[PDB]
Amino acid sequence: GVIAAQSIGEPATQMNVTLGVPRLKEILNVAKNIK
DNA sequence: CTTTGTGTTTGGTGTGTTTGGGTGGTGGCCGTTTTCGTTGTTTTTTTCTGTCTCGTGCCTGGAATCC
Repeated sequence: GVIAAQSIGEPATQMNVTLGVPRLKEILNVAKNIK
């Protein structure tokens, strides 16, 4: 679990469809409406 | 067939008169109503008792989203 969390979070440090950090934020903070 | 005009008859009421009686102004007898003295009273004025009110010692007083 820690390994998976790090393997997912580390690539986020290097990054009209919403993509990248705002889209990952929508996904993890499960939103009732999206951009 | 049957309505009104009255023919005739009878009851209600407008006047007049005599009579009488239910009842109207005075009188004088009596216990009623009224006024004075007595008793309770209550509430308004005066009084007896503690918050306000103004001077001290000290020592605290001051940029979106989701739930």
